[PDB]
Amino acid sequence: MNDVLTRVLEVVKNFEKVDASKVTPESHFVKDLGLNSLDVVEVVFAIEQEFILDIPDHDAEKIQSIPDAVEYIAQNPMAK
Repeated sequence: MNDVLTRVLEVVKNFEKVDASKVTPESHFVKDLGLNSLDVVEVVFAIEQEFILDIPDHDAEKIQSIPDAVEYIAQNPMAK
């Protein structure tokens, strides 16, 4: 599902989280340069808006990798 990566990726990239040019397939989030806590919550509220599913709670906390994040959610709407 490109729709998720397009808006989701652009959202964080333009949200002041990190340049997509620096984001790698194995690039780590907070660890490799994740987004602020309060920034992650707001963002989660964004994707959730166009994802028909919340990503907060331990669910969003158990996420450290950038790809693994959009991966689970991407499959959520792509085929729950």
